[PDB]
Amino acid sequence: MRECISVHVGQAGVQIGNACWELYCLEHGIQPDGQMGDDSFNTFFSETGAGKHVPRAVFVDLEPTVIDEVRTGTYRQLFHPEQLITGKEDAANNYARGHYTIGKELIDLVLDRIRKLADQCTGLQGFLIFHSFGGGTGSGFTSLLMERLSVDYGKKSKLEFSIYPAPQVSTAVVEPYNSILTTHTTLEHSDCAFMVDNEAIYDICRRNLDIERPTYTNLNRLIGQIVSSITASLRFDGALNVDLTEFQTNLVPYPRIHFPLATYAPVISAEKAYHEQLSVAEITNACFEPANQMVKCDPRHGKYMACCLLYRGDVVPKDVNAAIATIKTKRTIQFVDWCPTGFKVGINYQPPTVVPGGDLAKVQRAVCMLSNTTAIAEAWARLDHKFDLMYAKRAFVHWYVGEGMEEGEFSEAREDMAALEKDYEEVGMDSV
Amino acid sequence: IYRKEYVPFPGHRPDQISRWYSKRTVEGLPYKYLITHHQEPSQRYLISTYDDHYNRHNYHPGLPELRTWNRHKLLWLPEKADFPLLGPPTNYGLYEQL
Amino acid sequence: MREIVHLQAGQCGNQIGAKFWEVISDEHGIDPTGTYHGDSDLQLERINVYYNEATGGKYVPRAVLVDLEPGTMDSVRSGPFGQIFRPDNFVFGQSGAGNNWAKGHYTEGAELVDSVLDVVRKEAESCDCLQGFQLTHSLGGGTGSGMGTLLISKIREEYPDRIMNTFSVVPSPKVSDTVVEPYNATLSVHQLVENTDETYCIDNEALYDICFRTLKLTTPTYGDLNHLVSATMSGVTTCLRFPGQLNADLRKLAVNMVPFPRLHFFMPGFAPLTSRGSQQYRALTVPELTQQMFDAKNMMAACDPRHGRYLTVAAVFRGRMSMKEVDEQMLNVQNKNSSYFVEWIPNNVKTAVCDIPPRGLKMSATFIGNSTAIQELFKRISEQFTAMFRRKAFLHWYTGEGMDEMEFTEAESNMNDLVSEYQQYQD
Amino acid sequence: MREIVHLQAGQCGNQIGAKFWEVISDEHGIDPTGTYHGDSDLQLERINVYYNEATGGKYVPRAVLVDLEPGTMDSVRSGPFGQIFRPDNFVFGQSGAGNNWAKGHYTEGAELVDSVLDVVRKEAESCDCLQGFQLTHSLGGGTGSGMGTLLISKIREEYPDRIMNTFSVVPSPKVSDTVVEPYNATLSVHQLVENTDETYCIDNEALYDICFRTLKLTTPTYGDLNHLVSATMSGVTTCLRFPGQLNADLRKLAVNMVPFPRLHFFMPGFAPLTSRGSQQYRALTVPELTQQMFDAKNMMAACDPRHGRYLTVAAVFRGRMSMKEVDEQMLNVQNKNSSYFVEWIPNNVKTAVCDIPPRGLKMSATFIGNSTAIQELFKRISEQFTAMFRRKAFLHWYTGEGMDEMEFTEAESNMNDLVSEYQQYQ
Amino acid sequence: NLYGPRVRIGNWNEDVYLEEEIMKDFLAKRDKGQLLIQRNRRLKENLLRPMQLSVSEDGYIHYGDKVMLVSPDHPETEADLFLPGDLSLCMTPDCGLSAAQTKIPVGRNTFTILCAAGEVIGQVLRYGQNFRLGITGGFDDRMLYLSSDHRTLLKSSKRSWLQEVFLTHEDSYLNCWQAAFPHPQLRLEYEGSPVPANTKILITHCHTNRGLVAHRHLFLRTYFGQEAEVAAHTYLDSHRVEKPKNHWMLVT
Ligand SMILES: Nc1nc2c(ncn2[C@@H]2O[C@H](COP(=O)(O)OP(=O)(O)OP(=O)(O)O)[C@@H](O)[C@H]2O)c(=O)[nH]1
Ligand SMILES: Nc1nc2c(ncn2[C@@H]2O[C@H](COP(=O)(O)OP(=O)(O)O)[C@@H](O)[C@H]2O)c(=O)[nH]1
Ligand SMILES: Nc1nc2c(ncn2[C@@H]2O[C@H](COP(=O)(O)OP(=O)(O)O)[C@@H](O)[C@H]2O)c(=O)[nH]1
Ligand SMILES: [Mg+2]
Ligand SMILES: [Mg+2]
Repeated sequence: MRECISVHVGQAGVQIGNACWELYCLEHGIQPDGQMGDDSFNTFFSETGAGKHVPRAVFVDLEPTVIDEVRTGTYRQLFHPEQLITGKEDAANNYARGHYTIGKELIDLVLDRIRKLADQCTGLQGFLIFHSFGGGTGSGFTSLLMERLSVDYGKKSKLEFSIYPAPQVSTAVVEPYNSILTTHTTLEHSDCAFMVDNEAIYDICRRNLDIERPTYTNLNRLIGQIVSSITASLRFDGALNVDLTEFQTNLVPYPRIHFPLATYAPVISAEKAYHEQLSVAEITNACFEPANQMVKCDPRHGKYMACCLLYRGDVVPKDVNAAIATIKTKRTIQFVDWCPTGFKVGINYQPPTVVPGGDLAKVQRAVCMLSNTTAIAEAWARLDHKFDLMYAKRAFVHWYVGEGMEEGEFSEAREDMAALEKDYEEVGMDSV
Repeated sequence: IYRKEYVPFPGHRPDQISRWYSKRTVEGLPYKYLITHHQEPSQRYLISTYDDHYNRHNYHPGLPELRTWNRHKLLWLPEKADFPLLGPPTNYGLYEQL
Repeated sequence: MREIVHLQAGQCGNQIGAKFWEVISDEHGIDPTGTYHGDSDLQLERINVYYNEATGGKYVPRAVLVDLEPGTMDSVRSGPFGQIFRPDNFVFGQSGAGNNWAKGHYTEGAELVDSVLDVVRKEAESCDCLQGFQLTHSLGGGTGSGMGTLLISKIREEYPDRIMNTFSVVPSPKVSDTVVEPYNATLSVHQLVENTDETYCIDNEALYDICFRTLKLTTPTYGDLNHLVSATMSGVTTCLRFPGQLNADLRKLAVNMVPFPRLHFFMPGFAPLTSRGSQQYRALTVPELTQQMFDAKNMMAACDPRHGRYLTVAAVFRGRMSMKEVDEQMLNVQNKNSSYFVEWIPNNVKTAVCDIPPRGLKMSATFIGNSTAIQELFKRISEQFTAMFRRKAFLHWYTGEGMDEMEFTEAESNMNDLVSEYQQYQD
Repeated sequence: MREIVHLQAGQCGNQIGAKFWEVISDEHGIDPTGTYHGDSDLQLERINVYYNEATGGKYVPRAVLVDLEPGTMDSVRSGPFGQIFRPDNFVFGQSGAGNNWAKGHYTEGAELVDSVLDVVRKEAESCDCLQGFQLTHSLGGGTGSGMGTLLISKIREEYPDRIMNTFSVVPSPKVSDTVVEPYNATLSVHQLVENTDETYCIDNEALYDICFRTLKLTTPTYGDLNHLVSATMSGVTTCLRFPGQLNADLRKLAVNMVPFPRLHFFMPGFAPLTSRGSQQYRALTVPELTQQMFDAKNMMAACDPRHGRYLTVAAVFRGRMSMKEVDEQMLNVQNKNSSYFVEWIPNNVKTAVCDIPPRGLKMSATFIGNSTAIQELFKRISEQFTAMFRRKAFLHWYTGEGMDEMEFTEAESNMNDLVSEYQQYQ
Repeated sequence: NLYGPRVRIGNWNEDVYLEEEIMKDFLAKRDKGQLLIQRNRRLKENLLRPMQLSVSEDGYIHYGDKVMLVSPDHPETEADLFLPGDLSLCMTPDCGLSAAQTKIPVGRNTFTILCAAGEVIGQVLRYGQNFRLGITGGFDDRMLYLSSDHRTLLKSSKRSWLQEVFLTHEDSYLNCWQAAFPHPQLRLEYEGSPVPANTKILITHCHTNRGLVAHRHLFLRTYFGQEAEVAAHTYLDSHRVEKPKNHWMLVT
């Protein structure tokens, strides 16, 4: 009865949620209409007097045809057809459009639904927020949502898998306006922000899985694997179970540092997992490598500060402790002095379940890593540089200020981002 | 790409047996009585220090008077290494009254 | 008929009791259903110091199994020896301290303590006379440590004269499983020193070696390791349960060992341990038992006796055994290396002997010693915690939960006093 | 040959009677039809108390069932044990009270009392020594609150020596079912303070708490609630139906439980109440029977005695072995908890024993307690009544049927008096 | 680095010593016969003992006949949790009672009609006449009785919270039942008539006057599938008529 609610915002949030809830209906035996010993669907699914397991979540977007495609696709009878929230007009890749006009007209309907979902739940542990970090819906409407559920619901755990925009390649043109302004609001009202990119999983889909022309659907599976590896300590039994507030209180040391970084270790193809020995040393040592990390940033440039290793499957604590020891005595993995322990272990009892005909395979043991590093200041100084170039031109402000938002909010979007970089450099220094 | 890839997916049910193989590797339930067990398996071994010394009057099948000095080693063991464990354990009829 | 009440705290404590209450049940003779199918009368006479009498023969155990999450409290209820614990002696919440000493001791862990004291008062007054309390937990979490230290401060308050055994699972030096580990460890030790009479330190890393270097398995696990921890606990209170040639208790234990009311951190151990390949190959005799008794490799903590110096040392023996050979050889190990034994105590060893070994064993014994090798254990926690407290890391998960800053710097002040208390008898 | 005539009034009383007459039908061993397919002979030895006798082995229960509307009585007739009651002892009218004490005590109610008094005369005179009548109601309705008290008055006027025992379900603290319940109750105590020799306060809220904290039960039904009232309605008249060592009737309990005249409200409570999965894990010894029958969580009323001071305590223990552990563990209680027992009365507990055990259990016990904590019950009822009479709410209904406003104030008086009268003896 | 068994690479010998001791503990326990399967597969086979009932010469039911008890299908859709029907009373060890989706006699479901007041083995069972159901356990050779005591705080049903139905070896008035016609406007007139075989009847208690109810919406799980729960309660429709959930067939 230890449910945590998942809230998905924007096209990116709903599309990675389709992969996230395919697997949920896959791993727990849930045939895709709603019906069907151990385990706990009550953590993520519902019940009724007809055996049906309602996916207790909310998908909200300002684009009608994506949700309409969900209502006409495969999961029609699965999802309950008024907890999928949609609007008639999109934000059109704008912050203020999704913040002061479109957000106001649709937020009361969203908050009504999350009331009647929290009332049936007696063990509400926390919130999963799947939003695009540089879009229109995921930047504006997320900010209203964070403003409202952080005040009304008090002190609950709020974990978000923000879709961080890729550093080199990008889809939008107004991305640093949307990105900086949404992490201003969500800086003080979040507990951990797990950044993922899109170019990196495209690389992993190429070099590790031997299938070319990767699409977004082949990407959201690895996002779905990570969320499943995180949440299955509650869905399933394990040797050393790790609940949801462990990441909340045991990974971040200061209130304005909560920007950890995710990595899924055993990426491998179907023609290679019958064909290779999974070993506990080979899986967690390759997880520390910079080349297979879900945001393009070198952790060798920074220092690790806290880490959390989630193991899942045929894994013994000793092989965890032996492999985590040889990482500790390695010189090239630069580690902070004032946080000398810096590690967490979570054990689950299952192989990760594999999507039908996908690019992954039935690995018997998996490692998920959630580590926060001061090297991510390099990723945010690049967006600092891109904001400086585009705001000195006075470029494309009239779309933002002409929609109710005061131009001066562009200013405090930056000096707090200056201090947040400054706070990352000061925690970034050795003490002696 | 949503309709093409997301399939109603019949037939395949995920494995639940491999839950319980890793359950028992970590728990080690058939191994719990093999950890601290030593020498041979024995269902009955205990006896008191009064009953064998004051009531049972020591070990019956052993040598009652014969005390050999062994050909090799400097010891009169067939009173010491006997280690009396004969007969039933300490039992005098209180399981009968309970 | 002197009564011991056992307490479990958290996921560590529940798994200890899951692996301890099977040892006593297989030794006393209690089946999974509670009915006494023993093999002798000399197990049933003192069935009182443990499992309580209920009609039908059911010998329902006397243990308050507590946990702030509804996770492991179930693992026990649904296992080999799970249907034995009264289905109400289980106090399980739903939130979870979440590896934090703060909300496990002050805000969320302080609502469940009324439900435990309602249970503890319920079954500790039904006994004829209470010998004392005992509790097992880990210092590494927020449930075993947070609510365990609040519960131990309560049950000391109403019952001051009772003796108290606490089996803390101290952090490992090399491999730690928690980033906030030296926060939950130091502030637990402060609550531990004025509220206990004797404390044994258990190490996760030190017992990994024994199942690999002594018992020789490639895959040692928690289940294979908690049996070792439960072996010494069933090996300490034997003279309360069984007769013998030199009988003791938890107080003849206590008086001989701890000299001063702060220096009560001991060295647990279990003597007859060898691999399954040396099964029929080894003579389970006193020279093969006392020699391995004092070795640093057979120690259930991360301490080395070779760098420190003992204060008092102790053992209880089991089985039908003469003991001139544990009066000569315990005197030899007292005399062969006087560098490791204290000078101003003339006789450092105590001896006590029971008459029944555990089932499967013919002659067993356990180890206990007060040593200044707990010094390196506590200063390692001290150097690890002060290295993080200077930069004010993870305080807002300890400050925003109703805890002031001042008991943090009092926590280091008390432990710095205790390390200095072991400094004066180093040499 | 002492006999106890039952008088169930109101829906609540006709549902407390459905269970009592089924519980007392097992104790003695009478099947629905009315015959005796039991075993022991000490089961048909004292059937006279709560059972008459007709053709052959028929044992028609001595009960005059009363309800203003004819719906609740109808449910009973067509229920499991309904062909046992005599069809004539079912006195029901046509209109109801509509939750109005006025109607029940003045209008539609004094138009039925005549026919109900006729049957309570044909079932009382039809017996020799009558221990006394007995009523089961729910102060907070209309038939049970008004007609109930109208009968309780006109039965003490004709039979003024028989013991008027009543099991009243007082309005709950928080749990509110009827909205005009403050009034009905406040106007129905002035009668139950001067026309009963032993009244019991069985609030429904306390009942739910013993079916949640003690008897772990996810879904408690009104049958479970009714079972807990019937069980504590068979223990008070147990030494009159089964052999005993230290016997105790319904008078030898008042005599030693009602300190001064007025005070006569008692807080009941059972003893062997354990769960279903926790039923085979608890040894049922006398120690583990007093511990629960004195613990406040068990009190079948909503006035924790800790807040007060027991003026007297009873304990109709049922079971065999019980003659040294009983007293030793009954003086113990009065010795440890020594502030929850008045000092102006030396011994405060009335011990009793019935050597016949309740089917299934090996031993049970019933604690009738007169704590001055019952002064809370009335206090809340008044705090609420006074809140509505101020802004004359609903008064129209009551004032219309026929009732001056003086009556209402007179009531608040009698009540406020009892509370102060109690406070002094504390 | 991590090769498996039968290869001598690193701590091979103690891993081999794990093999024999586990193996020997099996092989000792195997040929004696104390495994769970061989203890449970003989508990299954003697309960699921293939045998045949007693066919009635007429359409009527005589005493001493080994008969089935089957609850038929219903269009009842008040709660849409619904075991598909043709439910038959069966043995339920953990001994309890339950339904089962079985139409063929398998031994644990066969019930012998015994005589409570009658004496001759061959005589017609009539409506409103007391009778006792009987069943023999697997390798027990001892008669069980279908019984149900009153509803208290100590002994009641498992899933539903109403009065249970259980098995005892003792004899009393608590294990006798009487048959009733399912039409209450014609039930009283059919008191003297004997019972037909494959027809709807109501089985009610005699010390309790509660019928054998066949709760479907609650599912019990044992070693034979989802099996519902049988209890003792009369269910009445708006027009006081016993509800579908109360009928039974003495099919032979
Ligand atoms: N990694 C990943 N990124 C995505 C996915 N979908 C969208 N994005 C990225 O998120 C950014 C925002 O795009 P959208 O999600 O379509 O925009 P929105 O948040 O729905 O807001 P609107 O444009 O107003 O509809 C894009 O630049 C994409 O690069 C996805 O499925 N996976
Ligand atoms: N010896 C032993 N230690 C354990 C076991 N399970 C957990 N631990 C220890 O407990 C620590 C984690 O404690 P935690 O689960 O947070 O305690 P909690 O707060 O009570 O839940 C780890 O560092 C382990 O060393 C076990 O089965 N045996
Ligand atoms: N304890 C208990 N209380 C009941 C039961 N049935 C009804 N009540 C209470 O009785 C009250 C209703 O009485 P009411 O019908 O108005 O009396 P009447 O209108 O004069 O017949 C409600 O507040 C219920 O709480 C029962 O079975 N048990
Ligand atoms: Mg959109
Ligand atoms: Mg008398």
